[PDB]
Amino acid sequence: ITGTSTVGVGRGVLGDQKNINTTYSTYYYLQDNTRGDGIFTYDAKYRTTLPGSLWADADNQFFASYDAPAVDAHYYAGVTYDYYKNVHNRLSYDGNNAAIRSSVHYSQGYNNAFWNGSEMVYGDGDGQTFIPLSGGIDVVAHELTHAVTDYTAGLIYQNESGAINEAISDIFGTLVEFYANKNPDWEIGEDVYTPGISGDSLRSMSDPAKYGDPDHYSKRYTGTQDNGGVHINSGIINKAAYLISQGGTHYGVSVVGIGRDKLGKIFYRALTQYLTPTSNFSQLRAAAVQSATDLYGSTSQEVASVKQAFDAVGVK
Ligand SMILES: [Ca+2]
Ligand SMILES: [Ca+2]
Ligand SMILES: [Ca+2]
Ligand SMILES: [Ca+2]
Ligand SMILES: [Zn+2]
Ligand SMILES: [Zn+2]
Ligand SMILES: [Zn+2]
Repeated sequence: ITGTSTVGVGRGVLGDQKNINTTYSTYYYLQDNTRGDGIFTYDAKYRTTLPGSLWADADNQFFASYDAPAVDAHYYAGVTYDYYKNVHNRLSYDGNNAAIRSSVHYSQGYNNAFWNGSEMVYGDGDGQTFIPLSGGIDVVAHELTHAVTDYTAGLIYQNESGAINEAISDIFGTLVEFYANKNPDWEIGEDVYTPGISGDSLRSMSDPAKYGDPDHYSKRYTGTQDNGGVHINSGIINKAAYLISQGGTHYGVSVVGIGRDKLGKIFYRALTQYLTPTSNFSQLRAAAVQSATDLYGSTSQEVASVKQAFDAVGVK
């Protein structure tokens, strides 16, 4: 589809009103041309085939409850893009301005969301555990991150490798949240998770243990589920990142906080320049300091805080 760049507006999954780049031809679509190679949001209509139809809206107004998720998907996908472009000078996830496509209304009561290697697919939640996942920016981002990852270090979803991989998504997903500058925090999925309950999330980067997650190497999961514990063991890298940014005393270890940005930088770079499909925790530590190094000197504070954090999570 070919047409006029327009700017619509609707309200997201959280009632939030916002605008969006559409494209107009007879009807209006969830097609943004401002964004590199463009961003497209599809209707999957509770089907499972993908992606469904390019989202068409009669009036450039998207307020219908059915709309919400498209909006979010669409919108967060661009916010995210801007983030990477702007902050890390990266164009789309492949860095080559590939286009971003999302499908919403996938299946019925589908508590999940993901990147399928080619696109973003969003369940809608069942309304108890979740709500349409695209509602959560950190989610959108976390998932999109995986692609980026895919396009870079090509880490593996199994064990340490997989734990860092997820860590990474949580990290950038979180940077993106701050990036948008609306209800940012160090929690994941706060905004779409368990609708009934307030104050909860999937996981906490600030206090993993709050959710039952590891916050120290020594407590690393070694089981089989969740692929060797990827969504679990991320807890470890998460505290570390968090610490780096924000500082603190973890298990007696004191970290001097250097800020979201720096963190952003460090990571983005270790990931693009130093991680191997198999990097493990230690390997992770090593990359980090090395990139800290490249960015700020062997003697930077940064490098130091980077060491503290890992010293502090029992990753050496
Ligand atoms: Ca409408
Ligand atoms: Ca938040
Ligand atoms: Ca969050
Ligand atoms: Ca909740
Ligand atoms: Zn993930
Ligand atoms: Zn996941
Ligand atoms: Zn602690």
